[PDB]
Amino acid sequence: PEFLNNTEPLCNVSGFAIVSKDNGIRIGSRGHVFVIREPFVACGPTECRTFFLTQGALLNDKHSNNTVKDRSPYRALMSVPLGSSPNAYQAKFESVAWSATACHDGKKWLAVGISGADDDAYAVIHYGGMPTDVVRSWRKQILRTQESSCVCMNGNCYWVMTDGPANSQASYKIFKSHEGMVTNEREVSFQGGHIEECSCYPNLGKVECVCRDNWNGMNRPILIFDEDLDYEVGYLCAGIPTDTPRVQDSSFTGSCTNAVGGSGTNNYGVKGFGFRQGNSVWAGRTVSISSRSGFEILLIEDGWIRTSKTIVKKVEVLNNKNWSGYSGAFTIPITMTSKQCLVPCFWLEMIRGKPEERTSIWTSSSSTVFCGVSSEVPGWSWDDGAILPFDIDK
Amino acid sequence: PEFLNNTEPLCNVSGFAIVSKDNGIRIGSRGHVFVIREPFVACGPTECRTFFLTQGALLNDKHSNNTVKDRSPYRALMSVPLGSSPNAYQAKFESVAWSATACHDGKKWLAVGISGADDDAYAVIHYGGMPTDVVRSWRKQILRTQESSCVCMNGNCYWVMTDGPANSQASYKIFKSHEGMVTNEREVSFQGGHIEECSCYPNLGKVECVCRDNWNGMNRPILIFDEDLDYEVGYLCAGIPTDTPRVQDSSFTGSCTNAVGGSGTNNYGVKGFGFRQGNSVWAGRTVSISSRSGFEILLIEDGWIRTSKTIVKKVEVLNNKNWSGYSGAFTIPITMTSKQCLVPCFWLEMIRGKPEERTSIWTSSSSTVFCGVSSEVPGWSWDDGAILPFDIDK
Amino acid sequence: PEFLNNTEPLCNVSGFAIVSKDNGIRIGSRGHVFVIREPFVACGPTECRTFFLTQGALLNDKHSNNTVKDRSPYRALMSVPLGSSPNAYQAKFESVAWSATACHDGKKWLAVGISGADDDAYAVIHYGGMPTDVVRSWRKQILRTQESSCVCMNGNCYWVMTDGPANSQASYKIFKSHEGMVTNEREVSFQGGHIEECSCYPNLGKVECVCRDNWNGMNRPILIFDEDLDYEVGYLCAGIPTDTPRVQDSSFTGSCTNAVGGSGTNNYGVKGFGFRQGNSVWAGRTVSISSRSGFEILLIEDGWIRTSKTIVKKVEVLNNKNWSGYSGAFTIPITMTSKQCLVPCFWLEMIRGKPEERTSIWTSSSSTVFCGVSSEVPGWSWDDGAILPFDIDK
Amino acid sequence: PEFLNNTEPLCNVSGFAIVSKDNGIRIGSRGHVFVIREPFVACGPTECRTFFLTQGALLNDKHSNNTVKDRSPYRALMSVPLGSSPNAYQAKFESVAWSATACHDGKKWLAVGISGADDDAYAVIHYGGMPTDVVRSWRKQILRTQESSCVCMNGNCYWVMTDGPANSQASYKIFKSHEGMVTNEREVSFQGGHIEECSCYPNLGKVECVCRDNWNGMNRPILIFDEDLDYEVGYLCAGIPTDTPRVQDSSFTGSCTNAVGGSGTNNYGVKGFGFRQGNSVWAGRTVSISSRSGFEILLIEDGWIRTSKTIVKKVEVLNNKNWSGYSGAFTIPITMTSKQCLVPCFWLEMIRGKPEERTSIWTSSSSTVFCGVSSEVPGWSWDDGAILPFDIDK
Ligand SMILES: *[C@@H]1O[C@H](CO)[C@@H](O[C@@H]2O[C@H](CO)[C@@H](O)[C@H](O)[C@H]2NC(C)=O)[C@H](O)[C@H]1NC(C)=O
Ligand SMILES: *[C@@H]1O[C@H](CO)[C@@H](O[C@@H]2O[C@H](CO)[C@@H](O)[C@H](O)[C@H]2NC(C)=O)[C@H](O)[C@H]1NC(C)=O
Ligand SMILES: *[C@@H]1O[C@H](CO)[C@@H](O[C@@H]2O[C@H](CO)[C@@H](O)[C@H](O)[C@H]2NC(C)=O)[C@H](O)[C@H]1NC(C)=O
Ligand SMILES: *[C@@H]1O[C@H](CO)[C@@H](O[C@@H]2O[C@H](CO)[C@@H](O)[C@H](O)[C@H]2NC(C)=O)[C@H](O)[C@H]1NC(C)=O
Ligand SMILES: CC(=O)N[C@H]1[C@H]([C@H](O)[C@H](O)CO)OC(C(=O)O)=C[C@@H]1NC(=N)N
Ligand SMILES: CC(=O)N[C@H]1[C@H]([C@H](O)[C@H](O)CO)OC(C(=O)O)=C[C@@H]1NC(=N)N
Ligand SMILES: CC(=O)N[C@H]1[C@H]([C@H](O)[C@H](O)CO)OC(C(=O)O)=C[C@@H]1NC(=N)N
Ligand SMILES: CC(=O)N[C@H]1[C@H]([C@H](O)[C@H](O)CO)OC(C(=O)O)=C[C@@H]1NC(=N)N
Ligand SMILES: *[C@@H]1O[C@H](CO)[C@@H](O)[C@H](O)[C@H]1NC(C)=O
Ligand SMILES: *[C@@H]1O[C@H](CO)[C@@H](O)[C@H](O)[C@H]1NC(C)=O
Ligand SMILES: *[C@@H]1O[C@H](CO)[C@@H](O)[C@H](O)[C@H]1NC(C)=O
Ligand SMILES: *[C@@H]1O[C@H](CO)[C@@H](O)[C@H](O)[C@H]1NC(C)=O
Ligand SMILES: [Ca+2]
Ligand SMILES: [Ca+2]
Ligand SMILES: [Ca+2]
Ligand SMILES: [Ca+2]
Repeated sequence: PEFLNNTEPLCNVSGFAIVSKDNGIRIGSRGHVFVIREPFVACGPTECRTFFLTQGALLNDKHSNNTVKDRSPYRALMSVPLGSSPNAYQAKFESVAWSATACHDGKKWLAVGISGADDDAYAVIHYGGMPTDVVRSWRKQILRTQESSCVCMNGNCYWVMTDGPANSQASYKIFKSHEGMVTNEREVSFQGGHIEECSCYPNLGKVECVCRDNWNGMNRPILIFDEDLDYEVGYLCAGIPTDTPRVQDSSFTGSCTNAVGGSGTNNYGVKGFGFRQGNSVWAGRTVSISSRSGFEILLIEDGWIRTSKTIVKKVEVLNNKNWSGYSGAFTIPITMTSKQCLVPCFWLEMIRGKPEERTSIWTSSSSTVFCGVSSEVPGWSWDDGAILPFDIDK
Repeated sequence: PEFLNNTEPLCNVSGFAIVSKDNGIRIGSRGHVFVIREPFVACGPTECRTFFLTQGALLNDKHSNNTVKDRSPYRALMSVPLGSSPNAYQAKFESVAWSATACHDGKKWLAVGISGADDDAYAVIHYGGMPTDVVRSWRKQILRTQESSCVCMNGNCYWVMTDGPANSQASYKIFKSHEGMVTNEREVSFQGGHIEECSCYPNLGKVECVCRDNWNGMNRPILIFDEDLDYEVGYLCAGIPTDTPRVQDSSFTGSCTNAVGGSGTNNYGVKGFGFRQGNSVWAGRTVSISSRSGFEILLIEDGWIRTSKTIVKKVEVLNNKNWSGYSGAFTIPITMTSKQCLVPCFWLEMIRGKPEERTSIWTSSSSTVFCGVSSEVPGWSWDDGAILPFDIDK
Repeated sequence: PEFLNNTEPLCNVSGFAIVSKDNGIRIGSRGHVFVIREPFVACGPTECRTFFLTQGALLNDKHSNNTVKDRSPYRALMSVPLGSSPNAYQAKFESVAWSATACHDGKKWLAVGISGADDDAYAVIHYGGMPTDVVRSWRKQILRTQESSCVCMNGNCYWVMTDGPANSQASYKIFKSHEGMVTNEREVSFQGGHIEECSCYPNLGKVECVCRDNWNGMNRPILIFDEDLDYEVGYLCAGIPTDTPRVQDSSFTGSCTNAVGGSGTNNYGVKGFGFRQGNSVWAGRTVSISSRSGFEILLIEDGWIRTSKTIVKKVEVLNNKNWSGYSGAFTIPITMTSKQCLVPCFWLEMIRGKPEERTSIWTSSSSTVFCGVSSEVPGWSWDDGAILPFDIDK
Repeated sequence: PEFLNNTEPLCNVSGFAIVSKDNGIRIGSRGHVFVIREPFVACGPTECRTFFLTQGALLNDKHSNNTVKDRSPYRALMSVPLGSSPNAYQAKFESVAWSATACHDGKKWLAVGISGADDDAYAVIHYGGMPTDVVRSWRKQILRTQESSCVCMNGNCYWVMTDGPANSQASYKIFKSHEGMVTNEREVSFQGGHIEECSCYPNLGKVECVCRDNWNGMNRPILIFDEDLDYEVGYLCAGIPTDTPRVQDSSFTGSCTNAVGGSGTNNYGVKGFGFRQGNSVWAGRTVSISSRSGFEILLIEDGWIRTSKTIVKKVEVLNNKNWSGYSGAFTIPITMTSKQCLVPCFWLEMIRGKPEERTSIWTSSSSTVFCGVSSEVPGWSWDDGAILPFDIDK
């Protein structure tokens, strides 16, 4: 067992092929499957796993009542092999958590799980299944993190956390760890900007993150940092907005530096992702500009470096008649691919129940996962597929 | 870990002994078992596994409604150890798929799963659990493959795919891969012939396939190819027809070269198998000439090389009062047998529900598996055994 | 991985301590647990496992109806780790079987499973999970075997089979195998005797078996054989009868050579066991002389070599107010104990449902397991504990 | 595989961070989860596991009736990975047991399980899953042990047992074992004292235990011993009482030598724990002085060596509106932490059902687990979270 370098360039890809679909909610109509949300994927040297935040309750059970709620003492980070339902008997316990990130350094799994009261939460860092360190809330206002994979390079693992208001200026920090111990941290200066739920991946030895602005931006913040935690922060340059809510493309003008918002888009957002491709960018977004429905990915020419509106490729993986949700980035290491570059992949959360489906008492999600390939790949619509309401709703 | 040679001759066998029976539908009356169809078996160096296409739903659940349907975004290729039910908690996710093939090269599992729209489907190739390559539909008409084990020899794995009409001339291709990457392909010229759902096995360093003609043939196509993808294509010579539907043996005249059909047998078929035995052949077939009921295997003297009607052995493993379905071939590698030849085995799918059992809202199947041995073995009737209708049907 | 020698002497023990209890039927009131019977235990170098014959159906399901029946195409030999319930999700498939034996040679598991029609059954031998050989019925009358662990010594594994009438002279054979291939067999001459369901264990390089006479004997046959399959056959000498049904001890006179029966005890029996202890013997029996209720084990002074009635120790592990059933012998190898002798252990089957509990539609069993120790150990009553009837019975 | 030294000093810690929460009862509302009580945690070189005593029955099943009862033939010690629910399909069988202790010596798991009649019980010692030795009741009055992790150092494992009256002078013994064999024992002279359910941990090569006095003490006995089983015995000096029931702190005067009781606190207690910190002590207790509700941990200055009332730190992990129960100590070995000291951790049992919740027919518990860290950590209330009554209660 050796540490993964993970210092290779990110692969350039021309399409995204479906890798898995867990069908968790369909299965949970009868099987014993956790109510969850905030799923994500992370890969070790030999296996990829799906992580998720349970509600400490099962689908179609009375304890699934009121699971639209975000935080409780019953939520836990757990994982299953990629493609498995988040079920009661395969789930591996990772951390107590209502917010989390996880990744593998080549030797062991790192899991960071936040629990506790809103005004005094703390992250517990688990390494190889053992609690190694803690990070306390420094602003005492819902300490929270990525809800996707962290990044490990050369034995050091990195992640981003936020503490402070949901709809105004908050505080943003980058963390560095080795074998589960925090070894460095840096506060990111981003006045007028808002960073949450970063989707991060390694690219040529740096960590590149595409995040959620829940304040004044319908464009996505970009945060790039190195091993010293030196950073650049700004917004995805592209003249195509990729948060939700947002306005139609023709009503939007991009910015590399400033949050662009207004027009009824302020004070909300959704976790999402993008992948730099030289000067261009693959960016995901819901099909709807107002709701978490549909999902498509766009290749925007020069979209990483300028306010480009040129869409060279677009692929839809979920049509607008179906519910989506969070999306996030991860990479496949050289040990599984034998390539000289890191393969970019994304996952998609499909939320069922509240608030969009009010005749259900619960909220959960299922997922699809896609990986970049060297050729164009057709889209389709791989929807959650569950038939609501469920038994427990009647 | 080294690649399996798999270049040995196929064993000559005199009988087939039952190896496993999963009783999946009986168990799924109460247990949590996937609705499936198209099961198959493939063996690695140290383990054999049962693969299957789920419907992304469980038996006796409302989501099992309308599962007679062949393709959807919810179907997945999964696997369990040989003999296990295809259940919710042991199932290993392999690929998103409504058509599939899988095999083991000695080092890792290869799984090929087709999903997407009928007019723009694509296969995703998974190797060691990682997506490595894709194959796009080239005729834009239900790209489809074996629904049984592919063949690996000396580190290269091979499979057959079809694209085009179900009931007229289509296009047939052979694929070669190494570590999950397609390295060669060849289109098979077969004018007037139709190839689907090939059952393939290694024999003296070549791949021998017995397939389904869904057009004008009640005899089975035979496709034989080598590492260069050079091939011979034709029909099983035997003057005994082995597709379903077919006519009675006495109304049939064999052909090595031509599809023999008519008499109400055109435009359908069932996946099946055969094993060359020198110049002879073991071939499976349903007992009924018109429906998927019963199952028997026949040793036909010189049936691989001429229009022989001489049946030297016949063994029934399912009587005609019980539902059958697909059947397929696989082999056991030298690493498990210590023999100097590859052991021929077959599996049998037993379909319950629609269309034959109209009082059920669903369709699933269970399996039995048999392996060749050096002596004669008695038959019996190992039927699915489930008592229909089920709870969900009322 | 090397073959277990297993040529050590059997340990002398002064008591039996409980090792496990699976509580399978209690658990199966709600959990997903197979209907079974004929459980047994066998140990490999590093693990002991519980084997069992399922009915291919789960407790509290409609398919459990009529499971008092002994043979069907749906029965399978499966296994779980020692102490686990025989449940739907941990069970490992071993063989299709309505009669079976299994053991471990130090390198791999050997499983022998009999299925097929009563008049043409056959055993399939599985080695390392691969079908290696077959044994056909030679009398065409319910080929059957031990329903307990076989014995492996120096890489060869041995077991006993019977074919012929249940209530008159039948045919008895000993088998020798290496890596799953039958390498020798010997028919046992036993005129006027009847041998079924042998409980066998290694002792100083020979196999010692205590069996069931289902014909004229309420005393148990003893069969001892060596690697050449040379044998001695007779009855347990002790003047204490240990089959069921039997008469009270004071009405019984022992014999080393002859079946002793009559008085309403002919034509039935129950699988049981004994362990030679020098010239003495530990022998199990039901507490009731007429029914399968209660269980006790007796140390009979010189009971292996003469018609002794001297009981030096007696321990009850199940009181006569509770249902018992089959019992069987196995040993723990030196690799788990670091001893210079083989530890004798036994398991006890506790049958619930038909025929004793007529208000239930089903029959299943659970187990307790006990191992010999160097000191006296108190008894108790570890009964099945399920509360009948079950939901499905109403 | 080598034996763990475990001779390092115990770490000094300033706070306790939550490591896991199993949510077992919430999950068991629908999932298949054992009714349990007396959970505990023990760590091997590479994994921590949760152990528990089942009632041989599942939640929400009729067999859960009357599970307030402490002892039966159906109770078993089983384990799951840390954080998992004690469910029917992940549970590993360890021992038949209505009282137990378990630990890992670096090479194998040791499990000690007591079963049998109240007046003639015996412990079976399991090592590497094999029964190795027995300990008989020496006072014939409910032989019983820790219900938490034992301690292994340099290949020897130690635990404490009690036999005799629950509410008057009993007999207390320390045991030493190597590879599952008892190699030494010592009776502890403690006239007027009462020791049960010791929570023990290694500290600088000695075993330090904090126990339950069920007779005349609302203060906790302390037992410290070395490899020769030489011991010191007394009470936790602190002038803060930590048993339940107890009186308010201001009504209590500490003692290092004598049981301090009366005022309605005699003849009961609850399993609990403490950790020496130089001359100080971290000690757990229920928040309520009279009932098993709430849980807090206190750092008492010099509380190990004198009758101090100085509380320097206090952290609540369960508020007094929620049910608690047993608590216990364990340590994390150097192999998981790479530290030079042993990390102190504790678990908390949260009991639901009888006797406090009389509208339920059953009693079970779930757990939370916490580990010491080098900084202060906020508290919260991580309650069981199940909504009673359950289906089976109506
Ligand atoms: C992905 O594509 C980008 C853009 O084409 C590649 O970046 C170029 O790399 C070459 C070779 O070093 C340089 O000469 C160019 O200056 C780069 N262009 C830009 C815009 O950065 C990159 O090499 C590709 N990555 C991989 C892994 O193939
Ligand atoms: C299976 O049987 C076939 C037919 O008997 C065997 O093929 C023969 O092999 C011998 C030895 O090389 C040749 O002399 C013959 O010409 C072959 N006959 C035919 C019809 O091909 C084959 O060897 C057998 N296979 C195995 C593995 O034993
Ligand atoms: C079990 O007990 C028997 C009977 O006491 C032991 O058999 C004796 O072994 C000694 C030593 O070789 C011989 O001198 C005696 O002749 C034997 N007696 C009989 C009746 O066989 C045997 O050694 C013991 N087994 C073990 C493993 O300790
Ligand atoms: C935990 O704290 C205690 C108390 O401060 C430490 O014990 C001291 O150790 C030093 C160094 O050997 C001695 O000089 C003192 O006499 C000790 N004091 C007492 C009260 O025992 C102990 O070293 C600490 N343990 C660890 C692992 O850091
Ligand atoms: C820690 C916390 O509760 N995180 C929130 C998150 C949050 O409200 C926004 O980012 C605003 O700050 O939004 C949402 C969301 O669906 O919008 C889900 C999260 N749920 C959980 N991760 N549990
Ligand atoms: C891809 C596709 O849908 N394949 C079909 C197959 C097909 O219709 C025929 O071969 C004709 O082309 O027939 C049948 C069949 O039962 O006849 C099952 C298959 N179901 C699936 N593999 N899902
Ligand atoms: C193969 C067969 O059916 N074996 C029988 C066995 C048998 O009837 C007697 O030994 C008489 O021959 O008896 C019994 C028994 O409970 O008496 C259970 C067995 N059930 C099974 N092993 N399935
Ligand atoms: C062996 C036995 O039954 N141990 C008891 C224990 C005991 O009654 C007291 O310590 C008094 O002696 O108390 C309690 C308790 O909840 O107070 C649970 C235990 N339950 C079990 N471990 N099963
Ligand atoms: C969910 O909560 C609401 C409000 O308390 C209640 O009316 C409803 O019955 C609950 N559903 C269940 C299944 O408990
Ligand atoms: C299955 O579908 C049919 C037609 O939509 C419907 O009538 C029937 O009730 C469905 N069954 C279930 C269990 O939903
Ligand atoms: C079991 O079989 C009997 C006889 O056929 C029948 O009367 C009874 O209803 C059956 N029970 C179930 C649950 O099917
Ligand atoms: C539990 O036991 C009581 C007393 O015997 C009984 O009244 C009650 O119905 C039982 N509950 C169940 C589910 O059997
Ligand atoms: Ca926004
Ligand atoms: Ca046809
Ligand atoms: Ca008899
Ligand atoms: Ca007390």
